[PDB]
Amino acid sequence: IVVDPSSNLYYRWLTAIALPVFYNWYLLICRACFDELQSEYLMLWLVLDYSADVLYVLDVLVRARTGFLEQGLMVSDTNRLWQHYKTTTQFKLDVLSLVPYPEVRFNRLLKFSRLFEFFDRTETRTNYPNMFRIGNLVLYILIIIHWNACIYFAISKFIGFGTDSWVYPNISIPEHGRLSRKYIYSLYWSTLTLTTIGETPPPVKDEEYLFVVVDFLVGVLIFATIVGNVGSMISNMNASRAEFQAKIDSIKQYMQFRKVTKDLETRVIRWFDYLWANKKTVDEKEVLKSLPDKLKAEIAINVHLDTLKKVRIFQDCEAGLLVELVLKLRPTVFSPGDYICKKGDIGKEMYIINEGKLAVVADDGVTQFVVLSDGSYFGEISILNNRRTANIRSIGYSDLFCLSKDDLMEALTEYPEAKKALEEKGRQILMKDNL
Amino acid sequence: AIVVDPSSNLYYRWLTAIALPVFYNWYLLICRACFDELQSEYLMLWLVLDYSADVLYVLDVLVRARTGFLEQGLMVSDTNRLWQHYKTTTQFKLDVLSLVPTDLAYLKVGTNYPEVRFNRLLKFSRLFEFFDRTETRTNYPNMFRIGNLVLYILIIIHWNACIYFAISKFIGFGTDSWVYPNISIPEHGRLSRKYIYSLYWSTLTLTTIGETPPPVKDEEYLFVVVDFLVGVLIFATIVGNVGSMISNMNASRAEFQAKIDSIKQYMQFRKVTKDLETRVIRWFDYLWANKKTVDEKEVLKSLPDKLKAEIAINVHLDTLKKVRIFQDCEAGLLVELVLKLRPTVFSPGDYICKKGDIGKEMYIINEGKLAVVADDGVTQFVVLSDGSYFGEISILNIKGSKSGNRRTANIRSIGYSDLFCLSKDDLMEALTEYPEAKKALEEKGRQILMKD
Amino acid sequence: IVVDPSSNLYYRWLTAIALPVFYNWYLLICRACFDELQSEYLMLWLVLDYSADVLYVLDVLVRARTGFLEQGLMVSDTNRLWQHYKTTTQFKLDVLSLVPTDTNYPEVRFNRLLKFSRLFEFFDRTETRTNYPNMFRIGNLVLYILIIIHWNACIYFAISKFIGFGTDSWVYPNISIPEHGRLSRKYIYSLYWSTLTLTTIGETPPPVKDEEYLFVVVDFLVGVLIFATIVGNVGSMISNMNASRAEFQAKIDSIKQYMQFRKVTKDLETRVIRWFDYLWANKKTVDEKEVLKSLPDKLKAEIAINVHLDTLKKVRIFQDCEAGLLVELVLKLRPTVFSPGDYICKKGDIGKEMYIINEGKLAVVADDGVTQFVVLSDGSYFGEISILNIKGSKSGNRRTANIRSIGYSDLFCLSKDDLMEALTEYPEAKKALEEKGRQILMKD
Amino acid sequence: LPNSIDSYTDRLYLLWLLLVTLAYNWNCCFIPLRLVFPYQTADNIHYWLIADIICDIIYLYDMLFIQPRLQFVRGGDIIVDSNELRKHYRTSTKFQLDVASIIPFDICYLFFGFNPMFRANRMLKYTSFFEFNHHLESIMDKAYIYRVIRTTGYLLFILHINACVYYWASNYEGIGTTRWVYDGEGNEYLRCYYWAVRTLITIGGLPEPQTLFEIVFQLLNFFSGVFVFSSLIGQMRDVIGAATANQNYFRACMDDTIAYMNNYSIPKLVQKRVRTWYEYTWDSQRMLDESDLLKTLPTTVQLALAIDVNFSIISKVDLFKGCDTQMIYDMLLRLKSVLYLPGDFVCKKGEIGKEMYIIKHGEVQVLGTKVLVTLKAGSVFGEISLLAAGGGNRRTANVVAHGFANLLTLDKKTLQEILVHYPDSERILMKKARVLL
Ligand SMILES: Nc1nc2c(ncn2[C@@H]2O[C@@H]3COP(=O)(O)O[C@H]3[C@H]2O)c(=O)[nH]1
Ligand SMILES: Nc1nc2c(ncn2[C@@H]2O[C@@H]3COP(=O)(O)O[C@H]3[C@H]2O)c(=O)[nH]1
Ligand SMILES: Nc1nc2c(ncn2[C@@H]2O[C@@H]3COP(=O)(O)O[C@H]3[C@H]2O)c(=O)[nH]1
Ligand SMILES: Nc1nc2c(ncn2[C@@H]2O[C@@H]3COP(=O)(O)O[C@H]3[C@H]2O)c(=O)[nH]1
Ligand SMILES: *[C@@H]1O[C@H](CO)[C@@H](O)[C@H](O)[C@H]1NC(C)=O
Ligand SMILES: *[C@@H]1O[C@H](CO)[C@@H](O)[C@H](O)[C@H]1NC(C)=O
Ligand SMILES: *[C@@H]1O[C@H](CO)[C@@H](O)[C@H](O)[C@H]1NC(C)=O
Repeated sequence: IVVDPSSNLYYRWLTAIALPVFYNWYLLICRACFDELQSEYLMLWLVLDYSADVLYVLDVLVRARTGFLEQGLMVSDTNRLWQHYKTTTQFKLDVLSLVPYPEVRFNRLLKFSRLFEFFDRTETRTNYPNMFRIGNLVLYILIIIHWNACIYFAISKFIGFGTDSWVYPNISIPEHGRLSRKYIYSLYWSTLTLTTIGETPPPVKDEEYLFVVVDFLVGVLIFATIVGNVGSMISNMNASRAEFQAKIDSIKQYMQFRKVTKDLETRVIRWFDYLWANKKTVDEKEVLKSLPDKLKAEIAINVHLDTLKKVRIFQDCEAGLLVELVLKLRPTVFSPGDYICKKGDIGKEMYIINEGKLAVVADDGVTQFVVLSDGSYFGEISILNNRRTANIRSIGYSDLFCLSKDDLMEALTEYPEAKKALEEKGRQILMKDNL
Repeated sequence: AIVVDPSSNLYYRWLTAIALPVFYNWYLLICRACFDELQSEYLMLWLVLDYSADVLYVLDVLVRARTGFLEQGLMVSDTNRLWQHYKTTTQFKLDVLSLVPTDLAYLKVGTNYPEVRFNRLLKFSRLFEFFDRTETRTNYPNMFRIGNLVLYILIIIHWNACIYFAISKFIGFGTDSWVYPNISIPEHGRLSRKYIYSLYWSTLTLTTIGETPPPVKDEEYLFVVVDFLVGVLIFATIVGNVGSMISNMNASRAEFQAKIDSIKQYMQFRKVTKDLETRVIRWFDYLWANKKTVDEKEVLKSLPDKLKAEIAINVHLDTLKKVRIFQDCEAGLLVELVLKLRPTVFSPGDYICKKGDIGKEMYIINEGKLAVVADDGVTQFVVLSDGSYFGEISILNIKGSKSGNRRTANIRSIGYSDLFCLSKDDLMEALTEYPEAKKALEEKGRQILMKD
Repeated sequence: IVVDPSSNLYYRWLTAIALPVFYNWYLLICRACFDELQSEYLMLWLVLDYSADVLYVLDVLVRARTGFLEQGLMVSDTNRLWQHYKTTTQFKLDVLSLVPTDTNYPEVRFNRLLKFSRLFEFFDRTETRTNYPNMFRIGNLVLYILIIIHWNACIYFAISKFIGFGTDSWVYPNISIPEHGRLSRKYIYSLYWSTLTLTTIGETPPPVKDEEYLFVVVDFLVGVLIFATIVGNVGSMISNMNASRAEFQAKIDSIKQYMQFRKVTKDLETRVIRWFDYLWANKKTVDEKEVLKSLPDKLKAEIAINVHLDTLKKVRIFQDCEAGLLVELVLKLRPTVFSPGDYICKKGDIGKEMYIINEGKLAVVADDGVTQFVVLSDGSYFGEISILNIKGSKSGNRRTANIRSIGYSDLFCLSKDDLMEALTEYPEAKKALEEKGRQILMKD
Repeated sequence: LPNSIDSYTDRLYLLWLLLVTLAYNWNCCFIPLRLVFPYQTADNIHYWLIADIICDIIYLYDMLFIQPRLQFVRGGDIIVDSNELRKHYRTSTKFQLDVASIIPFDICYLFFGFNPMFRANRMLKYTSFFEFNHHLESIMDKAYIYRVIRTTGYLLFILHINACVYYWASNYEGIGTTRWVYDGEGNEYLRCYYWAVRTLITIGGLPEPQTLFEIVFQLLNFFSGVFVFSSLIGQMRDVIGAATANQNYFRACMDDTIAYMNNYSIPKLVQKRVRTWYEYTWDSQRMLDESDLLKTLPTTVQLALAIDVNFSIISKVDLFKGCDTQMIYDMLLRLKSVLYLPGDFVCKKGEIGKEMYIIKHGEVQVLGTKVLVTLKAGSVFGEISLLAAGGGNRRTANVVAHGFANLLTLDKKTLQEILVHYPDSERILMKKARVLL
């Protein structure tokens, strides 16, 4: 068995190994600093420490039998995998984290790379990355609140319980002697110090003054990091809405600068209203810039074969050549009541309809001669040799696959027989409308 | 019968009329549940507002039963199909759960506990839809974002104030220093004192100010640390959202000042002449003052091509109809010409085309004032004005005279002219197969070389 | 001799002159304000002040012989260096930082604080010479915050000494009590007061008199301005710390909402997700053209021949033909990464690109079955006969065989017109590759 | 005072806007102070009336003798005619605010006594303060200093208004009645400004509010102070990001290049050469690539900023005396700027010639290893690729950069492209190439 580092078994193991590291950080510093949670839950920490050691040696085994790619191919030679594991420093961290009083078990915190790998794999794999980042930042600040609460209780136990007024009070009193009281008051002191509220009792001794200075500076930097992360997350959450609102406002300011008429500006307002109502904010012409060409071609040929199985006229054509024609096919969306092409207009564009409704009309008269739907096609008699002979309007919000003149010029100057079949269909419909 | 339209204005007025009782239900349902004298004293007012809110909730179920959707570009008007598409969604489950008649239990307890009416907060989607529609509908999006953020944190601070008063009522009034004081004392027993002090407590906690009395018991310590961590995330949200809309409120002025400082750093590094530097900076200040700084294609790139064509018609055809050569020309070439023009702005004293040069551009004047001058400086023979055209004979390349095809005129701008830059290649490609520009511009070249 | 201001000797001297400047700032305000620290360790401050004055004299002696660039090259004329130093304002600051006005007063040594330019130049040169720039900028912000906290501690103790120790509740307590009479407790309580007041926590004793009210107003305002500055600076530092990861995740998120909204099947969805996961795992995400567009072609060619030429010279076709044309070709190459089980070339595609295989194993497959004919290892090449389209062949302008990727290969795309213009000037290599294409397509 | 003021190059008009800003800042900073505090006593009332008359006379002089003299641009050309300037000012939206500020509401000084709430209409002339802010921010060379000073001034003004509202609330509840209100033992404005700082910066530590008006006051003041502190954080972050935008973008690109060169394991000499190039580019140009800035400009200002920079360098070449203006203009718009490190090779021997080199602020050497002629700035080398089409002739000498040479490159394809359109320029260039051969 050789585990693929991009599979789902590897992510299930990253979850199963991110469980005991997140146990280990939290409860090892809590047990080591509190010494009553250790002493009154000893069988539970025996069970959980044995389970964490079992998962740690199982993670040494799984990192021994996982594979890395050389020349794009996964190695399955287990001796090569073991030597590639042994030459790294993660193996040194694992054998330091498995060197057989929780102060001697503080090498178990060294396998933080599995927790960071689990966080990066969940950030790459989940559907709600903003919610995961909220949870991850809350988890990080709770770890620091907890560790500073344990550090405060350790400094209080080192100085003396109830000697000063800054330290934790006398634990011989049965009010401050409870373990829940000890932990939640240390957590409350940690929260007041790290969020820079400062409602704590003031320090007395010089070590207490110095620890509170260092803690307040660390809390100021933690507050600055929280503020920066939540601000960056808010901006990256609403950056798409802000970019389209900036485009909407630049359109509106250009219209009010040029003093365009009221009907056209409310038509532009209605177009933006339709766009935000039907979630068509992102445009394919800028989406398909940043793709590699093979991945740009696969999704394009997928959606275009899916919509080309609805048209049955344009089938007598060569396979990959029709494939590249519908690869270079490009979508636009028309508003209702919009003329695709007028009577006295010369064409340079071919259209393939998908999820629209276009009806042909006469000169300034709304009447449906033949209405074109999903699976129909038009725009072909005035492009291969020169004027559109049919008024065509958009009945509703239609979506047309536009086509440049140079695509049909490329499919004309190289390949004659498929465009001769297309022109024979065009000539038969030409004779049908006016022989 | 009648079918509303989710892009119309009747639907937006219904979004306002249904985002009113959702907001009332959130606010005053948590406050009437937690304070227990606000519920007991104004019971006729809460029965009236409960009747109004459930009537509006029934009417919103009826309106979402008759809201059309878009399939194949056409809005559906078949009421059975609208009702079926509504009934196969989750918003119908949320509205049915948000109108469960728990008022039988609200009467069985004795109209004192509105905790059984807490399912009326399930229509939050109407409130979020109204805030989205106003955010993409109103003219002040940054002021509305401040209004929406202040409204959201006021909801949170109010809910936390009612939660703190409920926790104080559960622990006991006036037992500790942290809880709300003894409500039999007449200073702390007024309802306005209760609500305003609980709101003061929750603002001081949820904004991480912390001047409140410190806790005593462990439930109070735990509630205060949970409340302080919720407050530090709320304060981070407030700071980040206000900084994000400060960067949004002057992003255009910020990139304009960045462009001025970049070109000024370049002109002060290369040490160009002071008159040229002042010309470029006054050019940028004029482009800022005349609201023309972002280029027209870069503005209208988010719009589709026919909407760009109609915008170009409705902007430039009033100028292109004031010409004298494109009267005997077709409307299709006028539409293609206003699709082709890129407007540029010149400065006073700037030469458009010197004498003896070759031509690659044609210019159509639009709210400017130009003058063809001699070689000696300024010597205005013809002062050109709005609507006219120049730079036209040296791109057609017509034959038959001694001037050939080079710029035979020195032309300066008197003021800040705004020409229409039209190139040779795009005009001659837009009107290659169509001889109207050829014959009319050959007539104009004929009369220019007749002036020669 | 002439010290070059871009060498390593000048950076060692910038370290050795930004140590006594930072000492002078920190411990000169502390010695001026606390006066037990000045009175006790007098031998230590004598040794450190003599060392700092010796380093200041040597700083003036080095700045009198630091070269500059006129006409793009260094000037070694020592008198010209001396006059170019002499007609500046740094000469006035470096002479005013060396006048011996003084063992009783460090307040007559506050002119030593004028050499802030050497410390700021050391911070600039370390930020442009280190490998952890955001770590050094966070360290710079922490060092500025600690200097401001320390100066406010010394200022509060001087204001307490001027008003009177222990006359009010706001000032430092009575210096004759043996608890507060220790210098360590003096400094740490003043640091605690200054930290609380400048970070605007404000849980210190409140002012009583009007000068104390005015100083606490001014100091809260200085603190809120300086800490809104550092909050915004740490926020911009976090944005620059994860701008690359944010752009990568933004591309990922946008394409994942596209795959959810594009009704695409789970096969192509997991293919796109595994390709982006592979890009993250192999750290080849950024575009080399986009990251080195602003470099000149000479340095782009030096980077390209120091990465790809020592893997491209294992060919039998162009190995010693023209080093300049190989430089131009590795300037014009563009790499792409292909998924396993993806076709590079098909029967009937318009051949406009050539491909060089680098870190990948590709396999020529037939038309119908999955038949491994011969595996092309890295350093091989294909896609050349169809972009030539030469006479005497079949000459259909299609691709005569299928190419498919076995693993995650990294092919060097090279355009038809690009190769034509790169082999136009010296066409002997074009004729040689034409001969190879002719023999391959005639004994196919 | 002239007939028409230009309002861009007039420091006298900037000083007048400074005087209207000082009058407006007097009114905004001393109408709540005199309204709330007892500083308008029977002795100092003549000084307050003297400065109020000075401020209203500065307002009236602004309304009558400066603002109707503003040169403004209408229809492209500037407007100088005085009645048209007066009509443009009278038909403006500045004049409605100015005549809304200058109404004598001080005729109610005899009706309802002395009250500086009747001068509160003088706080409507904010447009003169914003015009002064834009004018100073657009004539200063370091505008981040003034934006920082203006945000500090806005912060101190919000604290001043909050101190005045706190003293009003203290005098409304009763001075010394409860523990929240102002006690009344020290400097009244100083202690109220201290309370305004410690509340509106959300510090706390003041006495807790006792009754309901005080709890409502403290609630609204802490709530507005959260947003004032957040707006101050955002504004200081904005001026930090806008002050060092160029240097931060340059450092980001240099860090990305170093990260790429250390990811791909590029040797020490190549990494040192790239870092030396980046250091010299920042110390010379203070920008990464100047074409990224220049290609956002229009073509005629690109031609002006090209002719003014490069025309002395081109015309100081004695080989370019017979050329024509349009060909030289297309040359200057097609001249690409590069930079060569010391010891670099611009033209190796025997290689293909494809570039024309205009050396601009550098010094190169020609070479074996013997120097023949050290070409200074402004000179030229590369006249053998002037005639050669295709392969043609090669470079006849090793040309090396002695210092940090900043060459201007003209590609052979672009030079031949412009040269085949101008056969007169091709004729004189081929004759100078022929007498070189
Ligand atoms: N004339 C015509 N065009 C049709 C018909 N059905 C679809 N079309 C397309 O409608 C067109 C409108 O523009 P074109 O003249 O360019 O070409 C025409 C055809 O491609 C039809 O019945 N008649
Ligand atoms: N020569 C000339 N050009 C004119 C006149 N009136 C308008 N124009 C335009 O001014 C021009 C300036 O540039 P062009 O040479 O390109 O072409 C010329 C004409 O199009 C006139 O009286 N003479
Ligand atoms: N036809 C063919 N091409 C091969 C072979 N081995 C490598 N190749 C390359 O595979 C190619 C696929 O694309 P091309 O037609 O562009 O050109 C072909 C050759 O460069 C082979 O045996 N036959
Ligand atoms: N060979 C040579 N070229 C010179 C000399 N002085 C100036 N130059 C230019 O330097 C050149 C370097 O490149 P070229 O070979 O292209 O052509 C050469 C000449 O144009 C000289 O003395 N010898
Ligand atoms: C804690 O309390 C016990 C009993 O109340 C007492 O004996 C002990 O001295 C106290 N400890 C301190 C440090 O005061
Ligand atoms: C509240 O006040 C009433 C009357 O003063 C008293 O009876 C009651 O005990 C008080 N409550 C508490 C918790 O002390
Ligand atoms: C400080 O203490 C000494 C002795 O302890 C005393 O004489 C002196 O008055 C004190 N000073 C003040 C200001 O209280």
